[PDB]
Amino acid sequence: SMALPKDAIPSLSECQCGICMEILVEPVTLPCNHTLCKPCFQSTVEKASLCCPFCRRRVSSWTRYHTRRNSLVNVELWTIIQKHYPRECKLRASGYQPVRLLSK
Ligand SMILES: [Zn+2]
Ligand SMILES: [Zn+2]
Repeated sequence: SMALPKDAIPSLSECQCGICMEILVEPVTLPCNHTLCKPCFQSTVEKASLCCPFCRRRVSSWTRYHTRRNSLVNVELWTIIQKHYPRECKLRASGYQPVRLLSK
């Protein structure tokens, strides 16, 4: 939801990808300000219909723009996640729903 105050410890639940529920890894923040982990971005966005999976904002030009500049990852957010949940980030780097409405 809102800005994390300076030096505040973020809750785990803010640091989880809202698509896959894993800790956010290499978070990608779309220009509508929704964020998802890079693996989810590749699956649910880059390789699907290039819309934000949260608000359906079109993100095809945004994706070309940043893929070309290798700047997909929100680096400041990624910094903060690894600072506060480093073990979670390591574990990930090691590898009932009535409403199924998000494609692959
Ligand atoms: Zn994810
Ligand atoms: Zn969005």
